[PDB]
Amino acid sequence: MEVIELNKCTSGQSFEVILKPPSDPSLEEIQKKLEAAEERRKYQEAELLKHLAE
Amino acid sequence: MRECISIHVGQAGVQIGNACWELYCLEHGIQPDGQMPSDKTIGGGDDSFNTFFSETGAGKHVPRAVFVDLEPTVIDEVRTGTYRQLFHPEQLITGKEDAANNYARGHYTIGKEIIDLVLDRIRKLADQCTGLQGFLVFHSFGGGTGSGFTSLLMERLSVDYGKKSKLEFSIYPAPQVSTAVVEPYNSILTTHTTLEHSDCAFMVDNEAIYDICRRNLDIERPTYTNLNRLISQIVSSITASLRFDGALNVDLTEFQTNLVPYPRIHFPLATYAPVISAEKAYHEQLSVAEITNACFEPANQMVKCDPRHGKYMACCLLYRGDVVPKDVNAAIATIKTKRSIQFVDWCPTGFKVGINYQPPTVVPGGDLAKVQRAVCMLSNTTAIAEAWARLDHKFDLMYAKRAFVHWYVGEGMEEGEFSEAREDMAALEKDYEEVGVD
Amino acid sequence: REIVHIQAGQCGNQIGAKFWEVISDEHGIDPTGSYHGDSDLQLERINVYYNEATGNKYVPRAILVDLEPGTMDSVRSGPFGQIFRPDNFVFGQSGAGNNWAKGHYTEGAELVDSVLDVVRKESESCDCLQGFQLTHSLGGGTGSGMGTLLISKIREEYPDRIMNTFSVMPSPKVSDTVVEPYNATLSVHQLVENTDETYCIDNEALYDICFRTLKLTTPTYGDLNHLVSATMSGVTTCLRFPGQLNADLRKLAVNMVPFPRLHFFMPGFAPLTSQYRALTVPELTQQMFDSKNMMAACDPRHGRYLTVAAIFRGRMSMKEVDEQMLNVQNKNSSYFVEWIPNNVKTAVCDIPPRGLKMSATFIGNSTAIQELFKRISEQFTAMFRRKAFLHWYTGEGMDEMEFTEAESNMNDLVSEYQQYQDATA
Amino acid sequence: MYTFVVRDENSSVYAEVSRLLLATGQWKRLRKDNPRFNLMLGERNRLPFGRLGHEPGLVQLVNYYRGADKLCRKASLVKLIKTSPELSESCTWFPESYVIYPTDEREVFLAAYNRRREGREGNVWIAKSSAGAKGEGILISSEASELLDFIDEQGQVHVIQKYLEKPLLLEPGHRKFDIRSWVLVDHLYNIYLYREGVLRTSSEPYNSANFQDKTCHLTNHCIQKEYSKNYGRYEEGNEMFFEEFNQYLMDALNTTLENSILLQIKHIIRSCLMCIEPAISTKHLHYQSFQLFGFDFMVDEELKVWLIEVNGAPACAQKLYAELCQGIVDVAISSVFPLATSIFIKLHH
Ligand SMILES: Nc1nc2c(ncn2[C@@H]2O[C@H](COP(=O)(O)OP(=O)(O)OP(=O)(O)O)[C@@H](O)[C@H]2O)c(=O)[nH]1
Ligand SMILES: O=C(Cc1ccc(-c2ccc(OCCN3CCOCC3)cc2)cn1)NCc1ccccc1
Ligand SMILES: Nc1ncnc2c1ncn2[C@@H]1O[C@H](COP(=O)(O)OP(=O)(O)CP(=O)(O)O)[C@@H](O)[C@H]1O
Ligand SMILES: Nc1nc2c(ncn2[C@@H]2O[C@H](COP(=O)(O)OP(=O)(O)O)[C@@H](O)[C@H]2O)c(=O)[nH]1
Ligand SMILES: [Ca+2]
Ligand SMILES: [Ca+2]
Ligand SMILES: [Ca+2]
Ligand SMILES: [Ca+2]
Ligand SMILES: [Mg+2]
Ligand SMILES: [Mg+2]
Ligand SMILES: [Mg+2]
Repeated sequence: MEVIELNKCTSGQSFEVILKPPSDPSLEEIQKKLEAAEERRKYQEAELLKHLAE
Repeated sequence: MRECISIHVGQAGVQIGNACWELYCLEHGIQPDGQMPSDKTIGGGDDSFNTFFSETGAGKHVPRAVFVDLEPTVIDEVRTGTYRQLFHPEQLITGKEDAANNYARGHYTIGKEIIDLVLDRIRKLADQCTGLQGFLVFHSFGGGTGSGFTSLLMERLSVDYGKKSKLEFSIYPAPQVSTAVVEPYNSILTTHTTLEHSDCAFMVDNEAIYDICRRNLDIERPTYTNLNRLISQIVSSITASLRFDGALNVDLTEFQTNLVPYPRIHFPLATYAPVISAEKAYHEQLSVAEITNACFEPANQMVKCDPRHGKYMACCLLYRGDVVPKDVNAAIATIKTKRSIQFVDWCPTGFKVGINYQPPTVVPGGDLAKVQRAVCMLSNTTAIAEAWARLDHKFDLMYAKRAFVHWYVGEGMEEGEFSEAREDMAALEKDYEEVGVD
Repeated sequence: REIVHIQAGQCGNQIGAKFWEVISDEHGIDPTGSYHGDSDLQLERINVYYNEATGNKYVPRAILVDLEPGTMDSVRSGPFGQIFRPDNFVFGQSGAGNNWAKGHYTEGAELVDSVLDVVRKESESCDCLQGFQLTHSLGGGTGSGMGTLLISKIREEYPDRIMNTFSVMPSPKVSDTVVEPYNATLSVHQLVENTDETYCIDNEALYDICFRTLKLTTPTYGDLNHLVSATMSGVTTCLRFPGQLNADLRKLAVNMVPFPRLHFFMPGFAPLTSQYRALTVPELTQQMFDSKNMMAACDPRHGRYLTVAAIFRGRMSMKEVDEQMLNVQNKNSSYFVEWIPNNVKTAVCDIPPRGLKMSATFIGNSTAIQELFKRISEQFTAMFRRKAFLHWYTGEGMDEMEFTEAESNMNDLVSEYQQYQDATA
Repeated sequence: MYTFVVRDENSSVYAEVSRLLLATGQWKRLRKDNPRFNLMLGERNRLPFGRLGHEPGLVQLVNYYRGADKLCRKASLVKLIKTSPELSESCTWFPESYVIYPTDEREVFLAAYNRRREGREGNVWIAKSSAGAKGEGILISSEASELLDFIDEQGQVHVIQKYLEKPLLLEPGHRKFDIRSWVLVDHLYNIYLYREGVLRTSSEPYNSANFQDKTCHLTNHCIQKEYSKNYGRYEEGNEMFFEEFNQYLMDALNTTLENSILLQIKHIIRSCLMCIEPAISTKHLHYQSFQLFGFDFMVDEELKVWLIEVNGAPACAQKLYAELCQGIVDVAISSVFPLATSIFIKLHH
């Protein structure tokens, strides 16, 4: 049980106590999947208004 | 000095953020007007509190914060609250209609029409920063904005600020504070697409906060105001090292270094003590030993789980108030002989301790009693995976019948994202078990 | 977030009228549009249902539709008749003769464009249009045939807006003509496809309640309408009043509709009114869940709840509310599907309905509603197997195939509810 | 009323607890996967402890202690006894044992074996593991490489432990036995020892010479029901209960059962359960646990009691199922969910 890295200031102090030793998608890829979902939405909307047109 | 930008997303994120900044002003002595009498360098400075506050030539200290919600009801109260003139209009960003507790609606449909403007308002703040550290992102798991928009924002922040750190404060869904039945869906979906973009995430289960407020504050049915003021106490103790002089966790990167040996397992468990009701006139003040021992009672954790049946990989102790290093090590020595505290074999069994002498600040008239010393423990234990198991089980029950799925598909999401996000959580669950059980 | 209200036909206009009477009293608006209330939670969300006009007058966002002028002349002379915007009265003179085909295909077609003109004018003045609600019966010709035509046209022009209905289902015990099973079956198919939420108000249940519970030997349509306006006000409480619940029509639809076609709800209300004994929370929650209090003549014990919403009104200990709701769940946990965790939600609003210090409105999405659709389908088939009374419809241009398809779709919905009532975890 | 679920339908004991609870009129059974229960009669493996105590408005109780496996699986039993100061490498009532893998002590085993080598007195041991099902996989040898051969012959870790060569043998018969004591630990960690134990007998005469025949040496109930021809002659089912055994100890050795044996059993039960109490207690937890244990003891000719193993999912003697399962309801269940003398000995601590 040893203390380490004792730093002290006026606001407080810090230290470590050891008890025992041991033993991304690009912007274009984002915008495409965003627009791929938007197209799926408008396909769904087109099929609806076709159905309603029928 | 290096600056930190806070981003509050959705109702939960915004209301928690307003509770945190309220507390920050009380702690740093900033009035609702933005003026700070004790700040002697007018209109500038490199002090540690300026990591969270910029300064105007007129002496106003302005949060480095962005609020964003897809409906204006919540942010409008920020615009008309006690701290109304703390912020500028451009920091508050409103939509017209919200994500209706639909991840897909917040991520895909409504997200796309707002993400560019949010990033542009984030950019205005980052341009007023000499060296920017990264971001602290507040949000709910269950809201459609909190889950769907957050994950899109986090994706784009990794692209626009690839070398800056990103920390989350995430509200885990609890049915007792009114809950949409689809919050398990949104939680998993947002965790999956945010995981590789978040360096450290502090989960707060509303169930734990709710029961603490009932047990220790004797509030029979807590409100969001009761929950958020307690939450901000914890948040403040976690961020106090960023806003005050010190040597532990002075950098957002220190959080990952000190608490996250493996990137995917970046969900430290927070435990806080003491929580004492302000209606108790005199309360026998608890010692260093008694509040430190309370950090190992599940009843004080932000997430209900049993650390005894898992393994530790890191543990930080953040004290506020009258505390001396020797009291701490005396309290740790005794606690170790009495508690089941097993670390992973490939990690040192120890504690990183941080003490700030200023005791906790409490909102005048709030529910929390002033205390002479408090502690927040941040421990990365595999036991938190219990919370992933609960959420994943409910996800599984609803999804087996595809209940409510049509709401997400109808916004342009495909069913495959459901099982893709779920398989990611299945990997995360066994990541935890390989690390923590023999 | 504004809502546009539409009432079509005799039943739709008689029920809609009483709805505007009730809530206009709750929000403190007098029969001339002047607000004379005493609490400003009265007006925090008054824009949801009222347009603010000159001299701070409030005029309902209501469109009144019928194919004959009779009932709408009674509305205009009724108690709150002059509250309504005069240009929103849209009527013909021929009538619909209790004939779905006349309201949907011939007589209603001639008038529908005029209605949509008024709808568009109302929507154009909404800062954020939230959706539409429609009051109508399914057993007549205007509310049923033209009402579903309007819903189809509204969805074409506002495809991304929520459309809800309060739909009165016919019952042989309260019946005007023999063809009501035909008109209801054809209407249900329309609703399955084109509404987000439909509150099924069964005239059978409204009668039984009036007779067996409310002690009225000879129930009139006015007596059954009292219960409907009281339920409608309760169902819309959470949207009309500043509360902790921050939810629009879409959010509530999201939280109650697990499958698109299964959006037909069983409404309920407690206490049943026609008195001074204050009701205790435990009594409110038990009555609320009693089948004798549900306005759809279905036994909830014959099915399983997919979702449940409960809205309490008045000042009450919400701790005992949560206590009582959690206890009804746990004492009867088998009737709530286990593959939708935590599917019972609760809301509270401090302002009670006029005349009662406490009330509770029950909204249930139960698979037991299939009993209603089975009932209608049996009556439909009894005549259709002999093609009885079909000449009234073929003479308006319809073909027998359209009836066969409508019956098949309703028997499909029946089988859908039965699938999820047997489903397990 | 109260609600409960049953997720281990192979459990003789809680099948009877389940049926008695329903016969109370104030307990209702639900389907295994309904989460709105007050009590869980859980599965014995992969019990989802992490989903308990999160149902608003329901106090939840389960019939298993998360973490109790450390005591009821032989490999961890040995490791716990050796490494915990409360029990200590220097522990008198637990036989010399070593865990061997096919954290391994394969040769500190041989060191003690090569010490009994030196003084050339009884060097008999027995290898076994938790994978063995009613008497398969055991094997008793006198020389150590035949056992270690048998060790890696298969792929689950085993324990080597001193075979007690001079057991107390009942007469007439020259017969070995073991004692089973049933212990109930309730939600407050009271330790209740059931007043009624059983002695699982060997009806074969103990023979110190040949260890190959696996019947006069191995105690277990099915082995004697299956591969003993003379079984049941002395008592029914090779099961002697406490009154008979007490009377025998008085007539034969001028002593009592409590004085010569039970005092040591109660000491072993308490020290084992109190050792792990900090690790498994549910006193400040969001759900609570009780559990019934089966302690297996052996007695040597000096009337010294030895712990052999602890069983976390024990069966019971048929004659006492009724009394014991009723005691579970009173002490462990109704303790927490009340209705509208004592058969247990409370071991205070
Ligand atoms: N602790 C806490 N939780 C909140 C608060 N507000 C909402 N929640 C929780 O968050 C969930 C609801 O998500 P919201 O944040 O309200 O939704 P949102 O992010 O605004 O997104 P939308 O669905 O578009 O409205 C529930 O689980 C609530 O328990 C809050 O102020 N404090
Ligand atoms: O839905 C209805 C009838 C109704 C009202 C209210 C509820 C309801 C109450 C509480 C709930 O739990 C809270 C979920 N939290 C929201 C905030 O985020 C956190 C999660 C969920 C649902 C359901 N159903 N709408 C009226 C209406 C109908 C027809 C025509 C006009 C208006
Ligand atoms: N160290 C030892 N010395 C002498 N005999 C022993 C012994 N270990 C076991 N025996 C004999 O072996 C028998 C039990 O072996 P084991 O411990 O493998 O039981 P089990 O766990 O296989 C059956 P259950 O757990 O279902 O009750 C003992 O009762 C005893 O008669
Ligand atoms: N509850 C209720 N039901 C009505 C009312 N008027 C008619 N009905 C029912 O609806 C049918 C008559 O339909 P109606 O609305 O009069 O036809 P429409 O005017 O052509 O739409 C019958 O089944 C009645 O049971 C009313 O005022 N209240
Ligand atoms: Ca300064
Ligand atoms: Ca990154
Ligand atoms: Ca004409
Ligand atoms: Ca036109
Ligand atoms: Mg919102
Ligand atoms: Mg009529
Ligand atoms: Mg065993």
